[PDB]
Amino acid sequence: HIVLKASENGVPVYLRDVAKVQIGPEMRRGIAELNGEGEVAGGVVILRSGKNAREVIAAVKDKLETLKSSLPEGVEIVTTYDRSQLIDRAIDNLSGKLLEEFIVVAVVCALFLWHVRSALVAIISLPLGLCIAFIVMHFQGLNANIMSLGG
Amino acid sequence: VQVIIKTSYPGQAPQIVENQVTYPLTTTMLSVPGAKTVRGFSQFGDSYVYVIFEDGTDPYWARSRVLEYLNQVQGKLPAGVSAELGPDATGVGWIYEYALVDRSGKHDLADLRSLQDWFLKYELKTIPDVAEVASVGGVVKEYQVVIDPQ
Amino acid sequence: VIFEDGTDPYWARSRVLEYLNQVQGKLPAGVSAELGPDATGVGWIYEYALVDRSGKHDLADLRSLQDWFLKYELKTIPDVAEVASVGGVVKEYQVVIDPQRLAQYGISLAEVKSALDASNQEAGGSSIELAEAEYMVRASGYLQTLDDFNHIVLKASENGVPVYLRDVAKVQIGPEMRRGIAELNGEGEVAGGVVILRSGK
Amino acid sequence: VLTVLWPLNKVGGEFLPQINEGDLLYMPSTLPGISAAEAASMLQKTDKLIMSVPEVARVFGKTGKAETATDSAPLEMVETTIQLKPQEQWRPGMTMDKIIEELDNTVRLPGLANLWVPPIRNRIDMLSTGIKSPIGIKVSGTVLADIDAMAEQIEEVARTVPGVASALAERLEGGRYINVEINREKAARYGMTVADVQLFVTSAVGGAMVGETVEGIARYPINLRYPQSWRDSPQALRQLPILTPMKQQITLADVADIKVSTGPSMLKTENARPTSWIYIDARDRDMVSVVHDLQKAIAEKVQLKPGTSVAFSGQFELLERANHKLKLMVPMTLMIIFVLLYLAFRRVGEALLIISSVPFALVGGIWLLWWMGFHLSVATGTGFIALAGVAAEFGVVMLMY
Amino acid sequence: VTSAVGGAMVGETVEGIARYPINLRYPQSWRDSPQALRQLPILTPMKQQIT
Amino acid sequence: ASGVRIDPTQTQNLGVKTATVTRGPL
Amino acid sequence: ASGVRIDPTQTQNLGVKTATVTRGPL
Amino acid sequence: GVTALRSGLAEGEKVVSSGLFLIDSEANISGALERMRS
Amino acid sequence: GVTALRSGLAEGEKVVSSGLFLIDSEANISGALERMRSES
Repeated sequence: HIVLKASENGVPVYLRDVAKVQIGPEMRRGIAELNGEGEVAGGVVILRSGKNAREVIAAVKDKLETLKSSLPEGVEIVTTYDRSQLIDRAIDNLSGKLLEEFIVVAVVCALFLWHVRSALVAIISLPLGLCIAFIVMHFQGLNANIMSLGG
Repeated sequence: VQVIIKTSYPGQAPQIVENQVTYPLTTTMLSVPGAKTVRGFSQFGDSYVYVIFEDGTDPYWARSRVLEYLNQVQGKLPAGVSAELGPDATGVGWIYEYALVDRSGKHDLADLRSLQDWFLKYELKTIPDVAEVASVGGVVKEYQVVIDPQ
Repeated sequence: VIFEDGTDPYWARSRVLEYLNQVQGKLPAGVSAELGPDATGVGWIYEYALVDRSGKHDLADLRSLQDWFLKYELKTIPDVAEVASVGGVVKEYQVVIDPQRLAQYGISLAEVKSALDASNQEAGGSSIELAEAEYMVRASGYLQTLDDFNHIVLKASENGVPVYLRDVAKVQIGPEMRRGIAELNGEGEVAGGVVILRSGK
Repeated sequence: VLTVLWPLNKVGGEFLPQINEGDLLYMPSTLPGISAAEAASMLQKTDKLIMSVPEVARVFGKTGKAETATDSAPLEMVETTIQLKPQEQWRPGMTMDKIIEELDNTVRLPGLANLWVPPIRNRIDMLSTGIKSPIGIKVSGTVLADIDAMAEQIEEVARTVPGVASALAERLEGGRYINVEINREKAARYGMTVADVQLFVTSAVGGAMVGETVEGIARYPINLRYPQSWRDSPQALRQLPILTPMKQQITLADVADIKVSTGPSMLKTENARPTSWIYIDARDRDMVSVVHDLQKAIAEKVQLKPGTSVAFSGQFELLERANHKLKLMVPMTLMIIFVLLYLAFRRVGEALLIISSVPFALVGGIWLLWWMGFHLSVATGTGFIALAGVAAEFGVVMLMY
Repeated sequence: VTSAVGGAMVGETVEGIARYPINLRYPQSWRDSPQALRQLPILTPMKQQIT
Repeated sequence: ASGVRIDPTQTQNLGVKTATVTRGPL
Repeated sequence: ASGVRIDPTQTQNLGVKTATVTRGPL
Repeated sequence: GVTALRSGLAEGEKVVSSGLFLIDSEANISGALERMRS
Repeated sequence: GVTALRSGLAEGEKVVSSGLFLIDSEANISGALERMRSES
């Protein structure tokens, strides 16, 4: 009923008289496909350069629970990429290695120091040497990563 | 450190986007304090300018710098067009990515894109350290007035 | 705007910018407050004149050489804030209207202006798929020949006999209004260029 | 010392070891002019093949860009995010390199250059050099025709090289055009300005947005357009109906010539110089050897044109930067190690004895790298600098007794 | 005043990277002097020929 | 040289909005 | 040898269709 | 909002309610439908 | 939907109508297109 023209009579000519008004798709600028069995609509969370991914992803995963109730019936959010999963694996790997070395060093610095108190000296040289580093990083701004832990 | 400058020049050919938007934009961003390299993308109606800053440059200094240069270049651009400042992140910032699917059929591509654009995007962007929640794929509902020439 | 001693140069700028924002509206409709270069008059470092003694090139040709070649070959140099063109002639497409032809053809100055304003742009028809390829529909429409000016349509009878810009105007290539003049050794006008250094480099 | 001269001339060189992320990205390159409709089909076909591999759990294909400035991808370019199953679910002898092999062997279509890279790795490489692939060649100049010619030669020699799996250079003018060359004189006859005629190109033929509906927080585009039938093809465009201002019924061909042409697809500039990037994919060899071979093949079988420059960006560019910083870094570490010995024992003759005990710890590492089957890299490089200070620490606790 | 007498810019040609000003104006003869300005020809909307 | 085949035709298994042909009046 | 060979599994995966040239009025 | 058909379908047939399956800006409708059969 | 040729082919000959782009691309890269032109 967008008016285009009207006679003195009062008989108007509407947009419907020269056009069909339909609901269609806009020009796609990007297409997303899932598992090779359907086109889908997706969303990607983008982190502010220099901030913490792991920290952010948790807030995201939790907010999504708050919304599972608010979501339309039948709507499913299937995750297609999660940088959080690699982080956990990477930090558990360096942690594990840090534990193995410690113990393997202890056992070794305990088979050349045949007294237990002697071994427990070179041993308590690590949990302390650790703390000082971690305490330092907090004054520096160095979070924990395979590279900061690798050192 | 990377600051993006996206300019839209609707309907204009790549070669025209370059001559009137991108090129004039990259040449001024090159002479920006701390600029190492500048990459330009001239597409059909789009102009992406990527400004890379040298090592040890304060990220927010670089931004506040590009902004002032944008001001003294806005006039050197075609009437309609305006140089937009990109998000505070980069391609690397792509952290968590998901797909929206309704297997029953109750909702379609358009409905889901709307769900994303007008619900999820705003439920997530309010999260700290998140710079942008971009919609990928889907259909944008369009009111198509199709004219009969006859 | 002069800042007090020991003021961070880039602080001062980022400060002026935010103030410009909260004043842009207090200005007349058309006008926009532009931010100057990162340098000052002192930044004038290297200055040269452009001269062709054979005659092959003139003031206009040289100004163009400066504006559209040298300016861009130099500004890409680090610590250089601006390469300003000094003197020379800016080529101008001068549509000189005969007031009498306006009356004789029943065409008003306003009509001429509007016609011009519709005869100088390109347009995209999006794309169309052929052989699984994307074909960008591009529509010409830029002025680029004097003849193009001459054929700016002003009026057309039912007959199909049109009245062109050429019918009420002469379209000539002339000089723009000089805002600055440069003279060398007192024996000729020339087009020059001055390199301006970023304050503090 | 003369024994280390063998493992040395037997190891490869990379920038960094290939860190394995839980998943990886499929990027496949192709010629400039593909259509969104076809490219999107290319995507699904490609995804179905990826998902056909037992190791992958999810596939998220993406042609074009996502709504963000952090994505300037054409609808012709494809990023798919492949998610690999937990490592404790891979088939028997399956390894990362072995998975990628079945992927690059299974997923392949004509005229489509495969490229497989870990996400984070790729995202960083592009932000550094721009190249999505590990090995990149940058052809530059000011004549698109010339630089395209160059990239094309360099392209085909790259695939003759032993360890290369795929090599494609993006063309700078493989774009297809349908030109509506408007005729002022013809149009004037109907009392139409260039702008008048153009409205049919932007709205009748193209579907230019005209306004937006306001629906609460949201907005949706509104547009005018003829039915597709009238704009199907060139010939269709030549008979595109136009109702002139003077109510005359004409066709678009009555005021314009429509010519198909070829020109720029997308103008890529780097520091204001046009450029074409050749994406090379080699994963069987070590990097440095491949590029060193590319540099030869390219040098001998391709004669540079005046304005054309060829360069090797990518990770190799990052490597060369680091090496110039390391070779200037050894003396630093060798004069600092020199003085902390010059101080502890004070003897000039004595200290030169200890610091000269580290060329023995170097041969130790190199032999281990080779046996472990490793490559020289900033990774191993760091190991030797750290290792040096230990052979110099030891060097003192043997001179102490 | 802006276009007939003065030579106000009306648009610009787009020539590659470059741009050049376009303008409308009467020949200098009609705008030589004050008296000239007083006889500056004006074709009114109603096609009346005035000064 | 994998002979692994895929169905080229399009696919939509992630849900489809459907309506059935009704006989009724305008 | 003019032309180009392509693995029949790829073309089949691509979903290559073909049409036979004929003569007649348009 | 509902179109009547003169012929083409049979009462009861299933039909998807979307032209939202072929990209507006030019998926060649004829060839875009072709891709859905074989 | 159909186009008529003034010349260039022969009734009976087969011509690809689907998957044309990628195939022509491959024929373009493999030098076929250039070989096609150097022959005439």
